[PDB]
Amino acid sequence: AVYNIGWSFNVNGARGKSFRAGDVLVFKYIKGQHNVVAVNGRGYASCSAPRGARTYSSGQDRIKLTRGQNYFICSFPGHCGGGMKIAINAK
Ligand SMILES: [Cu+]
Repeated sequence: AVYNIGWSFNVNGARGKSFRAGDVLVFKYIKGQHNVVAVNGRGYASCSAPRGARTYSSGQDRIKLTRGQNYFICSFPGHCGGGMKIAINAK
């Protein structure tokens, strides 16, 4: 399935909803104001992207979920600490 995510300080579209491996998340926001970095668990916990992490910056980034945990954060200064981070469990 394909789901739109409201990528902002107050992230919407992920809370209390069920996801499955293979689903496509579409991060929507204004290009240049944020980014989407796919990180690992430790990177998610400390709001810091690990070396080589993949960045998406188009404002309408299509990312497929892999089975298990999928972590994403915005890496601009103050944004992750401001709540721009999500952990999705794709069953
Ligand atoms: Cu951001």
